[PDB]
Amino acid sequence: SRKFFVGGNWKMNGRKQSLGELIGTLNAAKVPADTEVVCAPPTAYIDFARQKLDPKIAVAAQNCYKVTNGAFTGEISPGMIKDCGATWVVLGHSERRHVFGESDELIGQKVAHALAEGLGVIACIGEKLDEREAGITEKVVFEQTKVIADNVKDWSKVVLAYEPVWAIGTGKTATPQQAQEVHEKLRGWLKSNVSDAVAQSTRIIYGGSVTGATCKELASQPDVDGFLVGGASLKPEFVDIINAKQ
Amino acid sequence: RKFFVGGNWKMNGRKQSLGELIGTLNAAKVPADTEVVCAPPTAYIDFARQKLDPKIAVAAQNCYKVTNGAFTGEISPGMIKDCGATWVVLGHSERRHVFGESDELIGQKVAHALAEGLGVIACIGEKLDEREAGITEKVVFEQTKVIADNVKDWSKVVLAYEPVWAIGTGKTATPQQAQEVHEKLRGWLKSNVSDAVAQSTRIIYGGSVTGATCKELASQPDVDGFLVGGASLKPEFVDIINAKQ
Repeated sequence: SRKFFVGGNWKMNGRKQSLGELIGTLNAAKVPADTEVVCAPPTAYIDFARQKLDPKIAVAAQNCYKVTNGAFTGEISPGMIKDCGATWVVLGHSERRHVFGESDELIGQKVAHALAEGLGVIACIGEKLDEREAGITEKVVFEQTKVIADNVKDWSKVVLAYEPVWAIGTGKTATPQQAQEVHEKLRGWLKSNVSDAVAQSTRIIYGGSVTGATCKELASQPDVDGFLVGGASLKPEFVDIINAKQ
Repeated sequence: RKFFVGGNWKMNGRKQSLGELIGTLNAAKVPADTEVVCAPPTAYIDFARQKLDPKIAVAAQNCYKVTNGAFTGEISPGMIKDCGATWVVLGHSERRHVFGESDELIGQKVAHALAEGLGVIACIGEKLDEREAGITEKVVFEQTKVIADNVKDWSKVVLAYEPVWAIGTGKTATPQQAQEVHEKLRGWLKSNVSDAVAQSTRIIYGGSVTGATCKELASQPDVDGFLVGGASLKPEFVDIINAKQ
């Protein structure tokens, strides 16, 4: 039975005072025991957020590199993340892939290293507008999932996040049916390419636009296991999203 | 020109080892003629500022070019200042040559950081191929150009020359070779900005520096300090702070 998972990707937003208020609201809110909640603060505030957040909520780094220490000015390692009290890391997020040009190869190595170091991974996949209006959605997300899977030895520690990058900022927007469509096929891919145990147990979360209005219908989809929330994770709304199965 | 010694910790350390390193630095007697800056890993900017004595300033190792936004994994000058840090390192060879950062992106970062009230340590340098084809001056003057295009007040900037050609390549830089490049750079500032800016701007050496080698490098006319790699994680960093004494 797959536990509902809600992640809040704060992206590059907030300062200690505003994130402190955001944190105070989440601390006061009543988290249902059957939801797994994780917040991903900016990299300068991993330590601060873990200090202020109630232990019921976990902390995720937004990125990491693929060795434990080294000559990588501006990077951080899984060792440092864990040292700050964080237990997750988001990898392959659309912004890393498409603004900062991170390759599938690089992303795969980060996943292997992150898991070796004891961290949970929220691994992100998704196709762009040009790729979808062209019929290669499956080709693109399956190859992305394959590189991740090729670098996973224990799926208990892994959550997959589908991001419809095609429906981010481009004018388009995606339906719950379209979301469910991808999630269903990803779960089939797991079954066929890894194992049936992995297919049934692995949380596949939806990373496209989520709001307090849209979340119940999206969460009711039988292969949608929760959310990786962007903008709404900075708002009181996020509490409603946590409660999308209540 | 105030002697300037920056310690780039790169992606190294944890709270225990970095606390120990900071304890050593807090206990160290910094000379009156010397300004000291430490650049921790991004996850530890906050931790480092809290533990470090006020005599030592803190730098971020990189930042992005807007104050907030949809840039998962990045930080802004606003957040860096919010954590008590007063500098950012920009255009480090590792950002340019491992992570593919353009001069265009680097210059925009420089403009944004300065506009937001941070100091900038702006890094330049040529690779071995570029050096062997005789285009050291061209590569390095052009990188300085883009930095200069985005600097209105040089009081807040330090220029760092990185001989990337001498990193794991089979070649190394002599102090005379270092001095050669630094003197050319001070001439660029004089020629293209002002004689006042040439005379007041620290140009620091970002190639291999140790306790053994720092005195001879520091004694060079146009070397005004260091951006230290590996030696920044050890007590030996203090010898380098002491390079002019």
